Amino acid sequence: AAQTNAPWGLARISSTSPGTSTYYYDESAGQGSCVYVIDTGIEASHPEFEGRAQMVKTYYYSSRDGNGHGTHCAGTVGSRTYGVAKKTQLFGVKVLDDNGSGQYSTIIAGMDFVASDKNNRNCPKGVVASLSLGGGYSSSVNSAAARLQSSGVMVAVAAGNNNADARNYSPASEPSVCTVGASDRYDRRSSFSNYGSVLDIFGPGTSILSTWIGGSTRSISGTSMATPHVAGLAAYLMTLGKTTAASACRYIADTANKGDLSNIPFGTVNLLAYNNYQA
Repeated sequence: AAQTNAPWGLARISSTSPGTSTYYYDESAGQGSCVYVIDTGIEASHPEFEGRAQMVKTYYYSSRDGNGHGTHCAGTVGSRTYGVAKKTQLFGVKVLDDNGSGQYSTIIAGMDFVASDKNNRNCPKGVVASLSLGGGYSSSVNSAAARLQSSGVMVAVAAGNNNADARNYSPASEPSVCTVGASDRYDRRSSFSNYGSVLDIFGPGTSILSTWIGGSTRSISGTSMATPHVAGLAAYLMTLGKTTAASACRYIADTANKGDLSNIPFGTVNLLAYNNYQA
């Protein structure tokens, strides 16, 4: 398939070069795979989701995304126009309130919920998790990301929007999950994007156009906008049968666009997420 006039982030994961605006992908599009979005919630009634999105857990008075952050990220994973895996199943886990904040224990409880709830869902192509959140370092927020990875779910986490080493931030500093940086349309590291030897891949994170609450759309920047690119890509890659949850982050970094990004600090990986699709 080929989506014309797609967002630049989608075309860039199907392009060996920047400056294009066409997204190419196998027509499978993550049919049979599942991606949990552990954020502020997903507006499941958005027409862009085509009834493929639904809220499975909340830790507050409502599972409604009164923020819009989780709705944007879910639209980048698998919506029809702004999504990578346009046929996946989207599950919402609201661990952050409508201000985008939440207690570490609420986040830890959400990661444990996904490692069990995947046995309540039908995902014959595997389970993906996108954690577009983060705070300071915590060995207990790290160990729970590793538990979610060990259960059988690919865990993709934002590197952080601090312009620093992601070693002082969780769960970005967990070595078994997949730490994702951000880039812009000119193949440069986002001025806010974190770096370090813990990063495993870079995704489109600057000026990302996706769904928004109220049935609307908007463009926002952040490493939390490049994680759903990799989370959706893996669901796409697992549906084709190229890789598994445990080896997705190693496969994505093996088929990536090597050495194309500028302003990558020394010792940080220069790899851009690439779907390797040949039409």
